Amino acid sequence: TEIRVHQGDLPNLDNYRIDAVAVDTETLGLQPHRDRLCVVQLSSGDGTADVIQIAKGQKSAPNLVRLLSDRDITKIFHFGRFDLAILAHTFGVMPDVVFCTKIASKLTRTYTDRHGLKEICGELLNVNISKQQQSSDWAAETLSRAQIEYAASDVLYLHRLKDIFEERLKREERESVAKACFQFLPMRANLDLLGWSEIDIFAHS
Amino acid sequence: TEIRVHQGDLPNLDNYRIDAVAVDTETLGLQPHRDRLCVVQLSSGDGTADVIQIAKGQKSAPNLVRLLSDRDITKIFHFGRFDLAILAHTFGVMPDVVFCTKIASKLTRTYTDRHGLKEICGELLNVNISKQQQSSDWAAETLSRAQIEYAASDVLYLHRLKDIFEERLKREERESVAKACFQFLPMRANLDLLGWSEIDIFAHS
Amino acid sequence: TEIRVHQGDLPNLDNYRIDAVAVDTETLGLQPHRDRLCVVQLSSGDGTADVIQIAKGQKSAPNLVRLLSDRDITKIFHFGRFDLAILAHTFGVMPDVVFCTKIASKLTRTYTDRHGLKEICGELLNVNISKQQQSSDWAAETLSRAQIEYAASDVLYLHRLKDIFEERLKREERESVAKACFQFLPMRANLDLLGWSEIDIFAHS
Amino acid sequence: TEIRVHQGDLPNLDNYRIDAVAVDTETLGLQPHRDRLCVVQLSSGDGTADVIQIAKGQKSAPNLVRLLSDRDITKIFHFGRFDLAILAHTFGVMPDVVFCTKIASKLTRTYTDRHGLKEICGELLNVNISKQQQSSDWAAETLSRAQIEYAASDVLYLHRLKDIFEERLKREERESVAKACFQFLPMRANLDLLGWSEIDIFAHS
Amino acid sequence: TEIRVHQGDLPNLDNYRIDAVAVDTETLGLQPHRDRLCVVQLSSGDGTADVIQIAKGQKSAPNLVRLLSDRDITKIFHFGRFDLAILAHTFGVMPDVVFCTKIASKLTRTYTDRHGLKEICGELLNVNISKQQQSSDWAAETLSRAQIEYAASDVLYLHRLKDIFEERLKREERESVAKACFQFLPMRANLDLLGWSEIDIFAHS
Amino acid sequence: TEIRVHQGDLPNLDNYRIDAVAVDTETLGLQPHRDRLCVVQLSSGDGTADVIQIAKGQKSAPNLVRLLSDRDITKIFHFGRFDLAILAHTFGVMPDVVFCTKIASKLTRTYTDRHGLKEICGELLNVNISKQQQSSDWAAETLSRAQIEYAASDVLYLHRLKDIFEERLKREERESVAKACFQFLPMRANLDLLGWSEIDIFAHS
Amino acid sequence: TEIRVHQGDLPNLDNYRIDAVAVDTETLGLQPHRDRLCVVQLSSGDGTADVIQIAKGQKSAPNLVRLLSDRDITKIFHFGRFDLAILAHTFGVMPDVVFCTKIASKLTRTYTDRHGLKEICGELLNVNISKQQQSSDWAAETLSRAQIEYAASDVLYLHRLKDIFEERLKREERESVAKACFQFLPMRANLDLLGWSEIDIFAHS
Amino acid sequence: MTEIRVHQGDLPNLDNYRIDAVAVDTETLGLQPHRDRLCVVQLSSGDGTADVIQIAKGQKSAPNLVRLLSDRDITKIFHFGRFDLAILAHTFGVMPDVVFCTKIASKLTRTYTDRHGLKEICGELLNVNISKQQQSSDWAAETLSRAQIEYAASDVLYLHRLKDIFEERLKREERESVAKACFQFLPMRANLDLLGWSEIDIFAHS
Ligand SMILES: Nc1nc2c(ncn2[C@@H]2O[C@H](COP(=O)(O)O)[C@@H](O)[C@H]2O)c(=O)[nH]1
Ligand SMILES: Nc1nc2c(ncn2[C@@H]2O[C@H](COP(=O)(O)O)[C@@H](O)[C@H]2O)c(=O)[nH]1
Ligand SMILES: Nc1nc2c(ncn2[C@@H]2O[C@H](COP(=O)(O)O)[C@@H](O)[C@H]2O)c(=O)[nH]1
Ligand SMILES: Nc1nc2c(ncn2[C@@H]2O[C@H](COP(=O)(O)O)[C@@H](O)[C@H]2O)c(=O)[nH]1
Ligand SMILES: Nc1nc2c(ncn2[C@@H]2O[C@H](COP(=O)(O)O)[C@@H](O)[C@H]2O)c(=O)[nH]1
Ligand SMILES: Nc1nc2c(ncn2[C@@H]2O[C@H](COP(=O)(O)O)[C@@H](O)[C@H]2O)c(=O)[nH]1
Ligand SMILES: Nc1nc2c(ncn2[C@@H]2O[C@H](COP(=O)(O)O)[C@@H](O)[C@H]2O)c(=O)[nH]1
Ligand SMILES: Nc1nc2c(ncn2[C@@H]2O[C@H](COP(=O)(O)O)[C@@H](O)[C@H]2O)c(=O)[nH]1
Ligand SMILES: Nc1nc2c(ncn2[C@@H]2O[C@H](COP(=O)(O)O)[C@@H](O)[C@H]2O)c(=O)[nH]1
Ligand SMILES: Nc1nc2c(ncn2[C@@H]2O[C@H](COP(=O)(O)O)[C@@H](O)[C@H]2O)c(=O)[nH]1
Ligand SMILES: Nc1nc2c(ncn2[C@@H]2O[C@H](COP(=O)(O)O)[C@@H](O)[C@H]2O)c(=O)[nH]1
Ligand SMILES: Nc1nc2c(ncn2[C@@H]2O[C@H](COP(=O)(O)O)[C@@H](O)[C@H]2O)c(=O)[nH]1
Ligand SMILES: Nc1nc2c(ncn2[C@@H]2O[C@H](COP(=O)(O)O)[C@@H](O)[C@H]2O)c(=O)[nH]1
Ligand SMILES: Nc1nc2c(ncn2[C@@H]2O[C@H](COP(=O)(O)O)[C@@H](O)[C@H]2O)c(=O)[nH]1
Ligand SMILES: Nc1nc2c(ncn2[C@@H]2O[C@H](COP(=O)(O)O)[C@@H](O)[C@H]2O)c(=O)[nH]1
Ligand SMILES: Nc1nc2c(ncn2[C@@H]2O[C@H](COP(=O)(O)O)[C@@H](O)[C@H]2O)c(=O)[nH]1
Ligand SMILES: [Mg+2]
Ligand SMILES: [Mg+2]
Ligand SMILES: [Mg+2]
Ligand SMILES: [Mg+2]
Ligand SMILES: [Mg+2]
Ligand SMILES: [Mg+2]
Ligand SMILES: [Mg+2]
Ligand SMILES: [Mg+2]
Ligand SMILES: [Mg+2]
Ligand SMILES: [Mg+2]
Ligand SMILES: [Mg+2]
Ligand SMILES: [Mg+2]
Ligand SMILES: [Mg+2]
Ligand SMILES: [Mg+2]
Ligand SMILES: [Mg+2]
Ligand SMILES: [Mg+2]
Repeated sequence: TEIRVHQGDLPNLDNYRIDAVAVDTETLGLQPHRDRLCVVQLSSGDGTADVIQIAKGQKSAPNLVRLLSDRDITKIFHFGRFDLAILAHTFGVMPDVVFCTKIASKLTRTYTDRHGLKEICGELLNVNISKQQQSSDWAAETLSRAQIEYAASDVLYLHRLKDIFEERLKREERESVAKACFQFLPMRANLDLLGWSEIDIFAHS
Repeated sequence: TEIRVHQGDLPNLDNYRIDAVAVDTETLGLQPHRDRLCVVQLSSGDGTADVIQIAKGQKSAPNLVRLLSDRDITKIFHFGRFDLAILAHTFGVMPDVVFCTKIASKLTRTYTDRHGLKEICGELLNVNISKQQQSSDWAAETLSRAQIEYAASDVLYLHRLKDIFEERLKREERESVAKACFQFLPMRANLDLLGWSEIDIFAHS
Repeated sequence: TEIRVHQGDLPNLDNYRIDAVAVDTETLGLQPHRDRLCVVQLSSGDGTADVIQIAKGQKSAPNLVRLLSDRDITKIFHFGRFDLAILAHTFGVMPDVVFCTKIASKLTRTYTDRHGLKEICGELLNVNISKQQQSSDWAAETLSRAQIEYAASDVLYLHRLKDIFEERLKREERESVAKACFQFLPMRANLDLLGWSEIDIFAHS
Repeated sequence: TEIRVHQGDLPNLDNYRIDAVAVDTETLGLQPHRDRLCVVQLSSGDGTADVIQIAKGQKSAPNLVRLLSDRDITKIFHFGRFDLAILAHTFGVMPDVVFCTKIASKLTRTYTDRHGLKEICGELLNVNISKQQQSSDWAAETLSRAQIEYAASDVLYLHRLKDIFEERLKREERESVAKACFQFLPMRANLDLLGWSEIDIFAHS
Repeated sequence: TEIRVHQGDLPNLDNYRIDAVAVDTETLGLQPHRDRLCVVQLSSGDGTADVIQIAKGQKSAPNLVRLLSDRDITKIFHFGRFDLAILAHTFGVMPDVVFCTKIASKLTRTYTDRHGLKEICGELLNVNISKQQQSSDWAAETLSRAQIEYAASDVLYLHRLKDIFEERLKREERESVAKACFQFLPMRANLDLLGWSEIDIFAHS
Repeated sequence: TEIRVHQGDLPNLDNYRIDAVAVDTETLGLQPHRDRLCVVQLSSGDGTADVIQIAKGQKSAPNLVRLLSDRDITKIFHFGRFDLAILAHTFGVMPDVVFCTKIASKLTRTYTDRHGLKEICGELLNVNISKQQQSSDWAAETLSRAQIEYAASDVLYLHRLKDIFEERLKREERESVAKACFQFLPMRANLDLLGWSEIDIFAHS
Repeated sequence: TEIRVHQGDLPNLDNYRIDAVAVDTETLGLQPHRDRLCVVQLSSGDGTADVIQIAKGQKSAPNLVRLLSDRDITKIFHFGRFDLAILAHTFGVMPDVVFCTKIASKLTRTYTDRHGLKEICGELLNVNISKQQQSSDWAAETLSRAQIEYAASDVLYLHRLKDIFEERLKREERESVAKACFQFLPMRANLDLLGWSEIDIFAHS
Repeated sequence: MTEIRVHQGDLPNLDNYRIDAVAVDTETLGLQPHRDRLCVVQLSSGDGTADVIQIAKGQKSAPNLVRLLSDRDITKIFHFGRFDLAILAHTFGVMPDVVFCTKIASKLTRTYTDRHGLKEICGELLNVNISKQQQSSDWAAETLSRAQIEYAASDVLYLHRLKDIFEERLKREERESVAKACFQFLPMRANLDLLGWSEIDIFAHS
């Protein structure tokens, strides 16, 4: 599978004149106010990926952010709640047309309690995802080949996953439920940035 | 406190030609598929209330449901997640223009972890709510005077509470956050009815 | 006020030619293999009670046991799971026609999570039960007046509670459910005596 | 080895003129009000199995339901609490002559705390059960061969387990205990459907 | 009423030519290696008490220690596990003829789960113990009158408790059980001093 | 009680030519990145207090900040870990000569596990602190009298508590331990601001 | 490894004219009042073992009990708290001269938290113990070869462990501590049988 | 199978430790210094060799080792030094006050994980596999096994390399002064443990 590695930004959007784009990020951790965005990965669904190294203190990624703000393009994530938070924190733009495979799994894979990307890829696609590079130094000046291949593999399958989940959402008649969850997801990420990351805002207590 | 007690439905909407109505419910418990709607309470905010006794197996309430369907009329609840579920389950209409004082409290009363109606009324209004009649037989053929007064007092204050929360939401610049939460609330209630009542659909796990 | 205090057994069944008898016990604790039966209390529901001091090592009580054996007489308990175990363990007979007000509460008072005898008397009868003497030396040769009145008060109201609960079970169409629970309750008590007291036999784990 | 796959129902009862039938189900999850019945599996104990695909929306399965309601045929389950609830919810008939290998294990295999089907088959029968297909799309129009073999294996051994457990129940003199448990189990499943699925109805609290 | 306050040690043992002496201690906390012994209290059971202030760094108290070493006098404590440890740690002598009212309560008051001194005095003696001064500066040069009265109250009643507990231990035939617990209790206190204070040495894990 | 209420800053330092100043803050909550500083309170120990209302968005307070950075003036706090973080976060200066009565309590009141300000003032000074205004709108344009008196109450006694705690630290020879804890406290507060507020940095895990 | 299997009792004591005997039991579970003694295993330390099948209802085993009652012979167990309980419950004699390798491990292997027999055998002897047969039907009429070898292996090594543990206890100067623990252990087992099996009798609460 | 010098009681001299930083670890009979004695002290200069020092029961002095511990010009490197500092100070009466802890360093830099054990850190940063099998063993044995000795040495052979990497990360994320304050308080943290506060986060609200 072809992986294109970039510094800072995509050089252009030639490969992203499409209706939906798979998005993932790597960071120094789970706390966007502390842990910087280090890598953004994209795939058009054609078996190739773009891996974009983000510099310390980088405030701009023009072509990437054009995709993120384009209401005609659905941004596909796995657990987008996190990626939306770090992307909006880093570049100041909250994507608002999204699809999340973790939310979709929670709404359709009711026969299991494991909604991780690895389990979903294994079941739906007979694809083995390795999480070994997940805990590595994503801020390294030069990413290792293992790191680059891991980062790319997290976006290579989200299109195929979205297609299968859309089928299940239609079959079980939960399309409008999923859509409302995806519509609120960017606000759920904003709530995390604002200080409510540990609070289920809809809970009784 | 004037309290108009009705059987089944409001006689007409003469007292509710208004832009926002306070709504509450009494039931036989917290599980809408098991525990029937017993009472619906309404207030226009003029210090009076309508207490509507709902019969076992009752399927319609035309005037009430017209109110719940009116996009021009904001339905105010305290923890509307529950009331929206039981009203939609009982009469078949999910209100879609709502305001919840519990969500508003969680977004503004950041200096406490107590977001109950009693606490909010004591703090914001120096008004003492008693919960003694909360655990009583709300399916009784004839409600007691104590029950009627308790049921009415849960809607008598929601207009004033909402006015104060709107002030705080404006002060701390959280108006669009609250709006997104209220927009998703009916679907959060629907998710409860559909079987996800114990699941934070947005959580990692 | 009329509390008849007996040593060992009822003198006769003259006061219990009735359809249902309220039963309760006091012990040295919650473990029937260690904690002996100390007192058995009985009421016909007429506002009087019979309090029977059971001696250490007592193996028989023919009149009481005739009541417990009599299929035409329903034995009413609050949380009979306990009283059935210690009665069967002490006298060798397991009553098989029973009504439990705690199980009835759990099947009807779905609007609360408190199903203790004190809360139920307070809510259903506006009758105030004290538990101050519950923790006392029930094996003392001479029971105190406080002890005797406490023991009597635990049976004086079970008829009235059963009457209200049977209406509720009829209103919510759960009579057959309650009956099955009461039918298994003697076996749930045997399960406790046999060594499964800490196991919900129907749980997945 | 020999698995007969059917759409909708058994074609007739020619293979089930027997004293006891092994039964199992596959579903979209553990909540019958949300998660539909997808497969019912049957075995006469002769080392063959019938695997019946249940359509979305299917309200009748007349031959299967004849078996389920025939009081002269014991239905054998592993953790029948679940299967009874989904079968009664789907087709409206609660089987009432049952044997549950999980309850029987909890009454006899007191030397272990593991009462799952895989653990019981390994110990009692030296049969290796794989649970890999347990979390799969049981609503798929075409079940995979691995799904079909998994579903069949859950009923192929229940007669042999029952025979062994009956020997242990007799040896430890717990036959009447188990019988009472099996007699209540259909009402325990009914309690689950009615809204008490999280409540041990016999517990103190 | 009569409380004799001493610096360092009793002047003599003239008041303690008796079969049993009540003993208690006050400290700066629960960790004997950090928190010094501040006060030792004694009573003969005649309704008077001796309150002995222990100085920082004090290593001997010959009269007190002669009492504690005397095999012919039973030392009565409430929860002697603690007192034994700080006494042995401070003066180098571990008493080995003891009675503990907390252990005795746990072997006899099986009808409650509260085995604190206040609860036991309330139930068995109708005596009100206040623990208000328990958290106070016990190392103060001058103990307050409330501290002095509190420290004495902790030994004034132990003989009367021991007498009641010995009757219960006899009635329930647990005298040899209790004797074995008391015999091990000095070694349990030693175990705490040696570093096993958080470990139940007899537990499986 | 003379309470001087100010907008924005002290008008001058004429009352704070002293070696130690008592400091406290009120906020909209416990998260300094979300919850703004609303009130700063100061006392010289003379039984009077200054209560300074801090405006939304206020970036400087030159007289208050002069005291905070003055290395010759010890800043006394109760649980200064919090106040230090919100003061540094708001005005940009981390005080580094501090005394915390909560840390001092944990190092000296080893005979209790309650180290809150209310409990400490009760025990050490016989002063009753009310917490009723703690959960109130500290951002209000006009503070109520009850709010103002509460805010002043949290600084009026800190000098007296520090004097007592210093006596105890000397008595138990923990002065250098206390000093090292106070020296690290500003870095502990910084760690909180940087994103480690939920982490004990010195724990094994 | 020679393993002598017997029905009911040792035929004679010819192999046990020794100072110390290794003892273990197998049962139907961990609750002596419910789960019967099925097997008793003995070793003299010579690398051979005796495995004694205990029949259901068996009330005597004279030669075995002679060994258990003999104060000149130390009975070695691993976690004898359990074996002492079930032996005394079954044959009515509590062994009173014992050594427990789990208590010894807890007093000497302070560099670990794993005190199970497998861990101890592997570390101290480089001997691999398998627990695969631990959960099997020990009441089976004919024990499997695997069961017989498992049962023997639990006593084959206890002499060698005791010798090492005694060396550690001497080295760390804990011999009198261990001896007091061993002296109390039969009463600890008695406490279990009498109803205190879930209670640390020496705990504060 | 590296060069491991085994000594009884103390280093014979300081010839191998005229350096600015020394890697330090200990083995004991357990985690409670008042009960569980110091049994082994291990040292490395970072050159791929280690000294393993058996401490006798009751041993009160270790002059050469303690000279290193109190030398303010030498940084003592530990993994989770909170523990080693407590047992060393309890045994020989000197608390080292110039230290670097790789566990604190990991908690301040490897924010992308929740696993800060030495085995994980060595695997990730150095592709070095550490075995913990000998951790639970009789460290007070008169003669240590070969496996024990190699385990003890391996716990110090890599700390210099870890410290170098962590110092780069601390610089990169601008947390050097944060780390320095943590290391300066760590000896007092270990002292608090000895004094009776081992179970208490002294900076917590409750
Ligand atoms: N602290 C912590 N961070 C994680 C964990 N899992 C992932 N991360 C962080 O969050 C990012 C998520 O990336 P992904 O999981 O898509 O590889 C990682 O680059 C890593 O920095 C975890 O379990 N703990
Ligand atoms: N917010 C949050 N993220 C987690 C948690 N556990 C794992 N993660 C991270 O969230 C991402 C998605 O996890 P997955 O859904 O693939 O298990 C991964 O980077 C994973 O390491 C958690 O408990 N909370
Ligand atoms: N089971 C249960 N039901 C409650 C509880 N609190 C409130 N409810 C139910 O919720 C309904 C509405 O609550 P309310 O508006 O009275 O606060 C009540 O009529 C009552 O049936 C509770 O704590 N437990
Ligand atoms: N869903 C849910 N409702 C609760 C819970 N606890 C209390 N309630 C009910 O929810 C309603 C609102 O609670 P409040 O916010 O007034 O405390 C009341 O009827 C209260 O009894 C809970 O844990 N879950
Ligand atoms: N240990 C313990 N025993 C109790 C408790 N409550 C009741 N008991 C025991 O169980 C008996 C039940 O009697 P009742 O609750 O009807 O008064 C009492 O006589 C007493 O011996 C309890 O909370 N703890
Ligand atoms: N079996 C059992 N009984 C309890 C428990 N807690 C309290 N009890 C006792 O059970 C009896 C019934 O309590 P009630 O139903 O009146 O709350 C009382 O004696 C009470 O003290 C418990 O957790 N388990
Ligand atoms: N959510 C969830 N569903 C399960 C789990 N295990 C089994 N199921 C559901 O229960 C059905 C029956 O389980 P089975 O008989 O295959 O063990 C399965 O088809 C599946 O839908 C589980 O762990 N979680
Ligand atoms: N109700 C319930 N079902 C469970 C739970 N855990 C597993 N199950 C499912 O229930 C079924 C019982 O199978 P077992 O675990 O007894 O072999 C399986 O489908 C299993 O996955 C649980 O905690 N509760
Ligand atoms: N840390 C702490 N120490 C206590 C507590 N209760 C009692 N103590 C200490 O233990 C000593 C025992 O005294 P007594 O409880 O007999 O008055 C007291 O002097 C006090 O130092 C407690 O709850 N926490
Ligand atoms: N170990 C321990 N001792 C306590 C605790 N609380 C009080 N104590 C001590 O135990 C004795 C009596 O406690 P009581 O049984 O009255 O609660 C007193 O010496 C008291 O200081 C505790 O939580 N743990
Ligand atoms: N969320 C929350 N905030 C608190 C709590 N206690 C105090 N605060 C906040 O912390 C500030 C500290 O004020 P103080 O505790 O000194 O009165 C308060 O003004 C309030 O905003 C609490 O328990 N929960
Ligand atoms: N950081 C933190 N502060 C708390 C917590 N609980 C209460 N507080 C607040 O911290 C302040 C000091 O608490 P105090 O020591 O006076 O109890 C008060 O404002 C109190 O409400 C907590 O769990 N964590
Ligand atoms: N219920 C249960 N029983 C056990 C367990 N482990 C051992 N047993 C029982 O305890 C007896 C003695 O254990 P063993 O000496 O073989 O380790 C066994 O024969 C078995 O009946 C367990 O984990 N759970
Ligand atoms: N009483 C008790 N026994 C246990 C527990 N866990 C395991 N056992 C059983 O106790 C015996 C000794 O366990 P070991 O010390 O070898 O781990 C084994 O038969 C084991 O299965 C437990 O938590 N409590
Ligand atoms: N009790 C206990 N002690 C440990 C544990 N891990 C390490 N130790 C002790 O701590 C010492 C130092 O650990 P090391 O530096 O070998 O990792 C060991 O020699 C051992 O005594 C543990 O998990 N539990
Ligand atoms: N204080 C403490 N030490 C531990 C704990 N768990 C493991 N240790 C020991 O602390 C040392 C460091 O562990 P590591 O950081 O390498 O996981 C090892 O000797 C390890 O065995 C714990 O929970 N607390
Ligand atoms: Mg990701
Ligand atoms: Mg990724
Ligand atoms: Mg309501
Ligand atoms: Mg209401
Ligand atoms: Mg009762
Ligand atoms: Mg009673
Ligand atoms: Mg199944
Ligand atoms: Mg199945
Ligand atoms: Mg005391
Ligand atoms: Mg005292
Ligand atoms: Mg404050
Ligand atoms: Mg304050
Ligand atoms: Mg064993
Ligand atoms: Mg064994
Ligand atoms: Mg170490
Ligand atoms: Mg080591």
